[PDB]
Amino acid sequence: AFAVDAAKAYKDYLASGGQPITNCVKMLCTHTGTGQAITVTPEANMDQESFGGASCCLYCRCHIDHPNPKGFCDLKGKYVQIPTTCANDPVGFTLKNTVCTVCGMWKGYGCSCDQL
Amino acid sequence: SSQAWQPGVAMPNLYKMQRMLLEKCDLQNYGDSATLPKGIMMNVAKYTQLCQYLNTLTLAVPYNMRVIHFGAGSDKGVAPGTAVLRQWLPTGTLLVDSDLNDFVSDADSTLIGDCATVHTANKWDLIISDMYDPKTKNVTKENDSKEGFFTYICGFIQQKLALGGSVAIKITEHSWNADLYKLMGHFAWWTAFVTNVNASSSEAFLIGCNYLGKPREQIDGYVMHANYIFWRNTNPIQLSSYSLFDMSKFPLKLRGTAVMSLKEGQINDMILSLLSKGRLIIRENNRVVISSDVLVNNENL
Ligand SMILES: Nc1ncnc2c1ccn2[C@@H]1O[C@H](CO)[C@@H](O)[C@H]1O
Ligand SMILES: [Cl-]
Ligand SMILES: [Cl-]
Ligand SMILES: [Zn+2]
Ligand SMILES: [Zn+2]
Repeated sequence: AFAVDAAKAYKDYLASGGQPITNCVKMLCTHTGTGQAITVTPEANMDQESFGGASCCLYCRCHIDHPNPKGFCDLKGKYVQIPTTCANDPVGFTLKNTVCTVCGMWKGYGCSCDQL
Repeated sequence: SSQAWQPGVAMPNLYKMQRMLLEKCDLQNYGDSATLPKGIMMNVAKYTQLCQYLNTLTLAVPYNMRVIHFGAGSDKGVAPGTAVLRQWLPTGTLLVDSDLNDFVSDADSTLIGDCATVHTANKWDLIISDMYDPKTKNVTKENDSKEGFFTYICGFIQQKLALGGSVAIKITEHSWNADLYKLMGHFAWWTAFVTNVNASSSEAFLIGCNYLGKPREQIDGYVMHANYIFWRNTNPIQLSSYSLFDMSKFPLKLRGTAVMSLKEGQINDMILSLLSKGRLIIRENNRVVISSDVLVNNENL
């Protein structure tokens, strides 16, 4: 009945004023990409930075099990696009936000499915 | 200059042809630093420039490409170089990486342990190594050929590099091995490539381009390293990050290079000519299976 809730601990640490997880791996790219959230190669547009996925995954970085029942990782082996305004904390960003299953953009940072 | 807009500088052929004696490496630009783009790590920049240079060679790029990356962990527990290689390589390329120390990676599989514990059933199309022990940079003692992981790498190349495949192995003034240089003469072409971002360092990547499985050329590795240091000592390289800003042509072209299985008898001069041009890979196209040897001990009583 007991599970560590690392997502919550990080959210609360951030709210308490803790320094975000660092050493996320930022990639060089054109910044003319599709802007989709999680891609097989860097796809940052002009408003985004692209990062190596594993380095932005709370579970990968904390050496803990992934909440997937199969332990699978959405980020490892891919690239994650982070709004430049949130690039000081990619792990917090990926943890708090959600990818539109339709258009592949971050809900709230690219997804225009709910009326353009 | 010209050179500052390149990703780096390759050792000019004429320096390869010398018979220098080994001297101490004294770099004019030691202590200079390139101005990296905001938030970009040295490792990312360095691998980006290495890959930009590799784009200018005749690398074989088959379907179901197999790449292995040694020395891939950082002190911060991530794998920046692996991330650049996976960006560079065609999507779907099988990428395995390894380090003595634990790290989290975007590679398809990661083995933690001494490289000497690493075994693979299959052959590889490209081998990258950034393995380095900073305890070799002892300037007060003689600079002899080093063994350690270099001995592993030389065997790994001869046993597990596909014909037509390529390598890039990081060396420095003190981190080098004579047999590895000798093995460069078993490729159609070779060089020592210095990245412009890290040009203040005696680091280079020794690149073997298109493996032939036999000597094309007899290289004395003690002399060749002295040649490399002579070049470095007399050719200051301007630190530059210029090439990092143009990634438009970065991805490695998926050439669909042909792969054939062949027995050492059927490798004739026509096969060798195709190998030499980056037009052919020779190896099995079986499943990729790797492992790490684990030493078992019970410390109780
Ligand atoms: N014999 C070995 N087997 C595997 N990795 C090795 C060594 C020696 C050094 N390293 C790794 O190389 C990286 C660069 O210093 C460092 O990350 C360091 O751990
Ligand atoms: Cl010496
Ligand atoms: Cl020689
Ligand atoms: Zn993860
Ligand atoms: Zn959407």
